[PDB]
Amino acid sequence: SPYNLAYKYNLEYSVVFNLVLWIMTGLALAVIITSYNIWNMDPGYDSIIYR
Amino acid sequence: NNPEYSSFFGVMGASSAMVFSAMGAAYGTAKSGTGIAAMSVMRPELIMKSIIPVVMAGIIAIYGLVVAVLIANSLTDGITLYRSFLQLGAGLSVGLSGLAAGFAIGIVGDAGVRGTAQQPRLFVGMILILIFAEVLGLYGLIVALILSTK
Amino acid sequence: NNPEYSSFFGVMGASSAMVFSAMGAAYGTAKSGTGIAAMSVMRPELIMKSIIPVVMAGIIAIYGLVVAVLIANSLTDGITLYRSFLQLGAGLSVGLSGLAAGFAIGIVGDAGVRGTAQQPRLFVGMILILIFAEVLGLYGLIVALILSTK
Amino acid sequence: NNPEYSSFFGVMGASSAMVFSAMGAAYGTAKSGTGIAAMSVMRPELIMKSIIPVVMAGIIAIYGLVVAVLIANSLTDGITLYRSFLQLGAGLSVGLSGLAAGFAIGIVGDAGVRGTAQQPRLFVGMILILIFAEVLGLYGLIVALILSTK
Amino acid sequence: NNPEYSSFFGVMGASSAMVFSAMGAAYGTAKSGTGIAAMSVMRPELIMKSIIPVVMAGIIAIYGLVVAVLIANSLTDGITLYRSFLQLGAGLSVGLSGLAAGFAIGIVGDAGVRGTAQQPRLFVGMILILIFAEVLGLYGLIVALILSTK
Amino acid sequence: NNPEYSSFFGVMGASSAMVFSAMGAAYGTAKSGTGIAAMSVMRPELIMKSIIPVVMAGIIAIYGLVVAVLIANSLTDGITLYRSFLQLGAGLSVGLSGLAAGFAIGIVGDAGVRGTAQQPRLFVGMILILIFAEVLGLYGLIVALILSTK
Amino acid sequence: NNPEYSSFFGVMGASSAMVFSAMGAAYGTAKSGTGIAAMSVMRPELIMKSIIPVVMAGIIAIYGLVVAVLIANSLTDGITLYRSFLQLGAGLSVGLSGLAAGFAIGIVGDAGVRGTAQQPRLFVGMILILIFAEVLGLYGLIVALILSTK
Amino acid sequence: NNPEYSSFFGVMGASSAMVFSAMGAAYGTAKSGTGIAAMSVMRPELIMKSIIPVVMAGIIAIYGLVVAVLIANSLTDGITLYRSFLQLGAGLSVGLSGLAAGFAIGIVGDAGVRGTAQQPRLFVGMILILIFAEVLGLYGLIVALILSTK
Amino acid sequence: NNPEYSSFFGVMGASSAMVFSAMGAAYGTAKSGTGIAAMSVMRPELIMKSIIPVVMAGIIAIYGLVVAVLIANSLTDGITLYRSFLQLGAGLSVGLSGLAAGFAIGIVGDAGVRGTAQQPRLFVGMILILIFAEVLGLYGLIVALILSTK
Amino acid sequence: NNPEYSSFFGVMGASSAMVFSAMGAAYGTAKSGTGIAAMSVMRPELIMKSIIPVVMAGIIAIYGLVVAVLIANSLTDGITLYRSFLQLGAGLSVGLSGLAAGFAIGIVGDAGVRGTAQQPRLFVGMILILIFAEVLGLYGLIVALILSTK
Amino acid sequence: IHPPVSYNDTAPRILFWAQNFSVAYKDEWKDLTSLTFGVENLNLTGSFWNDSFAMLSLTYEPLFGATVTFKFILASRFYPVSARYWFTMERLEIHSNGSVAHFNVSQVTGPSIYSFHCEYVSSLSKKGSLLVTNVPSLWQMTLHNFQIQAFNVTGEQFSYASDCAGFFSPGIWMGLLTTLFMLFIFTYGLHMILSLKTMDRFDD
Amino acid sequence: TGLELLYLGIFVAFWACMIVVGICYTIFDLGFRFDVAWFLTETSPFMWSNLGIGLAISLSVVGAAWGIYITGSSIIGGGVKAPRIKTKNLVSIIFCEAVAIYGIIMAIVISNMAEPFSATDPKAIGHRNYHAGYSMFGAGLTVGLSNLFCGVCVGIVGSGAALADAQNPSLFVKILIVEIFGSAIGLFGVIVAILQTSRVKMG
Repeated sequence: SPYNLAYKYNLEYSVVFNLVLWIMTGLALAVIITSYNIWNMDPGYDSIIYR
Repeated sequence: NNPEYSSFFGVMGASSAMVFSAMGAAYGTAKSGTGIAAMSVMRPELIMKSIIPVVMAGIIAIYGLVVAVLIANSLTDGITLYRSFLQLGAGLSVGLSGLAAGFAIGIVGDAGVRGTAQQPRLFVGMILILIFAEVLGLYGLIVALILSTK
Repeated sequence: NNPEYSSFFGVMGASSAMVFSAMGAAYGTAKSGTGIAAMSVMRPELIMKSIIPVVMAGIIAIYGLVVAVLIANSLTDGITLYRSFLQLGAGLSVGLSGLAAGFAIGIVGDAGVRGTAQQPRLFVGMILILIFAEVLGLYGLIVALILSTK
Repeated sequence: NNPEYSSFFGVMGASSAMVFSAMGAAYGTAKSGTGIAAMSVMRPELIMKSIIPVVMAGIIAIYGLVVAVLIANSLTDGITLYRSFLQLGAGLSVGLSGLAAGFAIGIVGDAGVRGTAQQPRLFVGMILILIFAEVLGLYGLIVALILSTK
Repeated sequence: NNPEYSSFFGVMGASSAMVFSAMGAAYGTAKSGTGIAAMSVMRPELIMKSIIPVVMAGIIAIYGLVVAVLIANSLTDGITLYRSFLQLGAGLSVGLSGLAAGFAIGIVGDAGVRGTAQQPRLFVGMILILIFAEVLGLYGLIVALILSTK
Repeated sequence: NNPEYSSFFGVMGASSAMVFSAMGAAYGTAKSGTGIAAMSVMRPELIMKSIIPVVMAGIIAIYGLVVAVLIANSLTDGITLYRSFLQLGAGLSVGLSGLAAGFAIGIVGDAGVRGTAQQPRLFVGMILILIFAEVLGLYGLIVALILSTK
Repeated sequence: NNPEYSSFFGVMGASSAMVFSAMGAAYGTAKSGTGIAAMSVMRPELIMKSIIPVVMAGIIAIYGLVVAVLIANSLTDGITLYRSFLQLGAGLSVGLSGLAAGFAIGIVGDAGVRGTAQQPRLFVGMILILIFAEVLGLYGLIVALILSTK
Repeated sequence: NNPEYSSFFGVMGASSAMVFSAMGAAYGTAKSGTGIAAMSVMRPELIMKSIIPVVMAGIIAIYGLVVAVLIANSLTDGITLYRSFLQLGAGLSVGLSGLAAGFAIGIVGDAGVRGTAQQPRLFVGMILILIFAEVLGLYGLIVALILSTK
Repeated sequence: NNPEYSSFFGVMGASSAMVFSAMGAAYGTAKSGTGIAAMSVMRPELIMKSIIPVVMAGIIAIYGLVVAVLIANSLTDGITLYRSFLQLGAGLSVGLSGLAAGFAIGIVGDAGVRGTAQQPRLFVGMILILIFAEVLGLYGLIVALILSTK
Repeated sequence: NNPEYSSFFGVMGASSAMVFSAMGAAYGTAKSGTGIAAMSVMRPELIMKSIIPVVMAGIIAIYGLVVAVLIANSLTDGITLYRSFLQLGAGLSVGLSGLAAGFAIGIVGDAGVRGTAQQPRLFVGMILILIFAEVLGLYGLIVALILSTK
Repeated sequence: IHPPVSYNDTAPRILFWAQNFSVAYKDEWKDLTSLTFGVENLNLTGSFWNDSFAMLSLTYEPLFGATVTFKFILASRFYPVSARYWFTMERLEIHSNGSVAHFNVSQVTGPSIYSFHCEYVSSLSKKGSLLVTNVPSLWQMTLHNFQIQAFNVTGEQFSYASDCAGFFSPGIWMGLLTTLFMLFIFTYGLHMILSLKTMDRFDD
Repeated sequence: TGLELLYLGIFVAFWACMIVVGICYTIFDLGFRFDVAWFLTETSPFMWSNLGIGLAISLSVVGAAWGIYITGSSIIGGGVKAPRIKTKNLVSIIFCEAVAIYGIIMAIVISNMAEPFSATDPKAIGHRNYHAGYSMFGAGLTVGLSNLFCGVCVGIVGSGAALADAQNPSLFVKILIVEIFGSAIGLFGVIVAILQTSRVKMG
């Protein structure tokens, strides 16, 4: 741009940044932990593995 | 007029209403489904009774869809941040309460169905426990309908 | 004058009130329902007597629902951060306390019901101990009702 | 008018729609396939029935593909930020719902096919449970279509 | 004058007081009730002596309740950061102390109930150890009352 | 005009298209190889037939390579962020979908060979199960080709 | 003029090419060494055939070196940020593709060697499996040259 | 002219060149020594031939020393930043390649010694296998020299 | 001229020189002392010889001390930032290389004591392996002296 | 004058000097007293010899305390950043080196007393190896005096 | 695109730009933007610069029916702490028909090699209240997309701009330290709770 | 295993992200931002202080609480076959509570020091107030963590003593000395925290 004007961040961009980060973190952790749980859960069908 | 990023929170709400309810319903369906598979070998007749856990896990996924669609139909470019954050809260409220419901359904449906394999009289007790699990999705839904109709 | 984004903490309150109470209720229900199903194979006559831990778990989710609805009806566009934080603290308080009560209900329900299968006299003690568990939901609810009305 | 650093979210939608659906189809496939392989040793005639969970895993991948390609056809240079987030939310919503469905299909497909080795009647219950698992992917697609066209 | 964020810390205080005390008391209750369940099979008469750690854990929840209510009644919009951080400190102080005291009560109950069941002479010894565990809870209460009135 | 770093996201696409596809093909090869190695001791007649999952692991690596090269040949200093992000999305879309296919191929490639050595009839059904794995890479590739172009 | 930080990403390229390829070659060698050593006792004559997976793990480190050299020989203080990201891409591409190839080569070059002493006919099969491993490093090299030269 | 932090990446290079190489050599030594100690119980004579992995671990720390010294002797306050990133790349490229080498030297230098105890003929094989581990450190050194002297 | 913050790095160097060396010498001591104690019951006469690993771990603590003292005596109220970085690098480079030698002396000392107890011929060879551990600390000292004095 | 926050690093120095030393001395005392108690049941006569590791652990707490006192009586609001960092470094050096010395004291103070329970000749050896632990606390102290008095 | 205000002495020494510049007196607002930026006729009477200090004087004839003048006031200082020449706009002054008013700007600061920018510099809380006032005022000011440099200028273009408060804030940091601390306690508490267990057997 | 791995993942990711940021703001020359100065100055001294006070209590209470049940569990379990244990070996619990006492002592002393500034500019807040808030945090942290470790050690060793008594009564009197060496660590935490507190004033 002709005068090297700034990137034009908003006021409270730090609020927005933290909201996006911590919400995306909390969303991702809840997905990841639930995914890890259902991935590693035990179906316990041993009565068939023996036969 | 209203700020940029407006829809992002409400969009995460719509997704969350679906995804966490689907994760709940998936765990519910998965865990209880394995108990049905195990039980069926001992009890040929009880298969069509023992599905009710899995039906209610489907209901949790429907509760997620109900809110997710209601949020999605309510989104716009010019949306006030107020409704966008309310829609996030809504989608988490149904989604994670439905997760809680579906997790409970999975366990109680598995244990109930394996119990009915040994003693079929347990079925009435299992249904009552399942109602007390399923209603967690209804409570999440109630709050989410408020936080999306307001 | 009030800042932008201000509803976020309050609706996180509303969602958390419901969600964490539903998770507490889910764990409570899951472990209780497991212990009930295992017990009931030996003792079908105790089925209806032994549902109470699951009822208390439903009550924990209802305490979350109460606070969640009271926040959801008091949220407004451009709300003060003061009410928004009060609603956050209220919803966190009941929600996270409802987790605690849920674990106590689940553990005491599971152990209590399977001990009761061997010895009926445990039932009286179990119920009293479950009152000492369930009341944590009321304590969370009390603080949450106070906070959300300041 | 529209800022850059903005088409990124819809692109992440397109990726995520495919990727989490592929993960769903993968866990679905890997679990069920191990079940089929183990089962087949004693019951080869059940293979052509027992493949169905692996076919259902394909449907999740197709749902993800459809949304991903739909988003890809909907992307543009200088896209309106509102639509970019909607496409993110759609792609996550189908993708992670397809993951949930994937896990459910994999677990119930495995346990179902294994149990079917001892109980041919379980095939009926298994198909019902597979419908109740797979429909989570369909629900994810439904909201994702809505969001992709809002 | 005072920042619009100022009241947020005292809110988190009131939350933490109730939550971390509920968590500690829940764990204390869960352990103790599990011990009662096991003990009662051999010593069904001993329940109403052995319940002491359960009520003591409930009293740790009450210690957090007292502080939480006191903070909650002490909150306002125009609050100084000074009063807000005093209230936060009170909340954390009773809260983590309530975890600790409730945890010691639980473990000591789980032991002491079983020890008494095999050896009646231990009953008073258990109660003494539990009184010390409760006094740790008093120290968390006492600081929290001091800071909340400062 | 574009940022100096505009080509970064595009090259990270090209990298991801190769890297995650290689990880996919690696896991797919590793599990398949151990399976072949374990069973070939008992059934050396099967060795040439047993290779197929490894071949499909190669196909996933090739799908990665194709997108990586298409991105890399499309990439330049002067690239607009729209095309750069699209190439990131493409590179992830194949790359992680190929990894999903690589997890799938690997598990089925082990279990399938184990069954086939005990029961040669599995060899037909095994290949079908593997086709339903490998197609995940192809779906990721389809999206990635689209996003790599426009 | 070009940003003075730009050479950082270029050296991260050369390093990653070497480092990750060495990590692959290490794990390929380590697993193969355990295999060859554990195998040797029963069939000592097999060592001169059984070294070959180690040579392939060596080749992975060579592919890293070829890229790392070509990057390092191309750097300059004035380097355009575009070329520097290409070099990071090339470095990660070969390096992590080599790591992937080394995971395959390790797992195969263990299990295949331990199979081969039980059944010598496996040896040609192990070679064929390993071709489909070592080629991942080559795909990494192919992309890495295509990036770093353009 | 040059940035104040410019030398930081140079000295972290020199440190990294040593540290990771020492970690590599340490692990290589530790593993090999443990094996040697264990084998010597029934093998008082093999000890002097068995130390060979330990020495091959030692040279990795020396390769680190070469680069670490080379970098250190070419540091100055006025360093051009580009020289510092070259030096960082060198120090990591030897440091971590030596780490990888040390892992391979360790696992080989255990298993190979054990196998040689069981069967003296393995010795030559173990020599060759160990070369393909130690050469990683050499490749680390080659690029680290090219970088530091560019 | 120089930044008042700038002595922070050199001080972290002086600290690191001791601390990580101490962590090393401690671990090496701790492991060896456990071994000596578990050996002594059978072979008390070996103590006066089998102590050597602890002495070598002591040498690592000395290598730390040397550099820590050297850095500290070289600090000044307005230190040149370049000199402060040199000291940081010295500090890590001895400190962590001493950690690595501490690990190595630890593992070798513990295993090599058991080996000596079961075959006394080992002790003369163990010393060589222990020197090959301990010298890593010395190479870290060489570089650390070079950096501090450069 | 100096910057306002300047004293914070020195405050963290006095705390680190004490806290990490407390962690060390506590762990040392715990492992030692555990080893004493377990020995003492078999060999009641040996406590007055076997107490020494506990005393040495206390000496680590003294090494923390002395530095912490020296820092605490040196601290002021007027402190220059340079002396504030020196106090930090000292506190970490004694505190963490003390922790390392406490770890070694704890490991040997256990294993050595257990050995001595079986074989009294160990006592001289155990003291020698324990001196080479406690002295790391002294080396920590030496660096901490040198820094904190600069 | 509006051209910056520039103060020149052999070369440009101060550069100033905004998307909007506006003021009020007795809370009656006026727009100065088109009366200021790109206006070659703009009166800069009493504008001054030195390597230590800058006074960007801006003067106008019609505002509130009278001659009105603004001073934007800045300093450069070496700080031994960081060892850089920092800068700040510490204050604004308004010189009226017969009186002076001022604003304690404060947050406008950076290293002298970088310009500073903000979405708003204003007295209004909806726009951050950066114009701190220790007294009641009839005046108000707002700059939208404010950008300034007053030291180390080169050419009629800004150097790179430091943000005001883009990535984090004081209330956020204090909030996080508290939050992360209680989340650590919650993890500890929840870890013990997830560690609860029940029997699988009972006595005879 | 799994629940630790989830936490470990967050822990490693946190430090990995700080390394990425530390490099990023350095290489892009943005390293004038994240100067620790503004963090350690725009934070309120009252935040640091109140965390300090609450740490002093609560960490002491945690150390004491572990202290209590670790010995108590052994008192009970040995007590089944040796009921004599309970009355005398309870002194370990008394020392665990003494670690809590050390907490509440130091916390109450710290709690007298803080007073309002009537200021928000860092220069109007001034060095004494910052130095106090930090010193108070340091003191409360010092006693808190020192007591945390002290109490756990006392609980461990006191459990050992109780299980020694279960085999021979005479062992208790002899072994009990180690509880002093444990308890002393908490006192040392107090001593340092007093000295860190000793120069403070606020307002």
